[PDB]
Amino acid sequence: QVQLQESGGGLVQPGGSLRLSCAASGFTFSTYAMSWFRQAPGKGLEWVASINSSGGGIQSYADSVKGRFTISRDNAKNTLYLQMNSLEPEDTAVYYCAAAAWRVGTYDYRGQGTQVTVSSSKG
Amino acid sequence: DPVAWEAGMLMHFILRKYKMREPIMKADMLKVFTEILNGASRRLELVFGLDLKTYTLVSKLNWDFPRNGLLMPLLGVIFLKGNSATEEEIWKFMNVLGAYDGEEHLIYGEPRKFITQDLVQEKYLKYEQPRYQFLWGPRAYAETTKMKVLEFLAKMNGATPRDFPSHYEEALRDEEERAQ
Repeated sequence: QVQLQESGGGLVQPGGSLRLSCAASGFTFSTYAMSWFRQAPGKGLEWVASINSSGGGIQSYADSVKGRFTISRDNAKNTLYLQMNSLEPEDTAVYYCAAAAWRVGTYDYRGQGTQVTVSSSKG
Repeated sequence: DPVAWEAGMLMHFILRKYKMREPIMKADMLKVFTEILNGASRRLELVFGLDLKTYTLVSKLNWDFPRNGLLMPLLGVIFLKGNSATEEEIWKFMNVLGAYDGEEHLIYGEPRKFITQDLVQEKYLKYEQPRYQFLWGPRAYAETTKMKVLEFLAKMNGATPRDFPSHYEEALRDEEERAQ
């Protein structure tokens, strides 16, 4: 029933930008606080960012991305967005989208993720 | 209040029986009332998400962050003592759960390393100062609300959020601020 579909991943040159989208269906999107996670090659899951429900006026970021990533949401489109600027090879990872559970610190739903690869064709 | 402590000991017993592959029947925990077993059941259902109290335990989650079950209780007590809790009060709270400094808790592991490092690194908590205190982290402000944490904080040691006048007023104001 419920589904979180991530999209927008691919290859991108370092220092460039990329917008990741997460379409949410099967539940009241405006109710849940949303989060972006990522999993780098050979590393564990890493929390990237979080945004609150009911207006989306509270954002929180990991230190690794604080000045460069921007989480946002469109409740009318039931969509979540992660804008990634000044990308770096560290940012190479699978990016997942996840709805925060009522019991804070856990998560009810997560998507399948989209792969973001930051690498230069010549450098 | 020996009966609350009795329910706590019964809860510890049921947790030890659940973690290990050991069964859980009524006569087994009788020798080691109904109010006490109901209290143990409420503690298991709220703190750890373990429903039923011969019995059969069924859990909720526990992409699994079982130790993070500790988070919303902590965010509760911090919100109870205003918006910042003394480390001594935090440890007093951790004690009734059975978590002690330098002790390998059955589920949480060593609690100091988990609450002053892990939950701090994850931005769920802040641990600042030679005395220290805990506060909400930005992840906490983003992923829950003062009203939800007040609902949780009341559900144990209470009943309704209205029993805390100033706290319910502050949660209402927080809801109004968020709606903007």
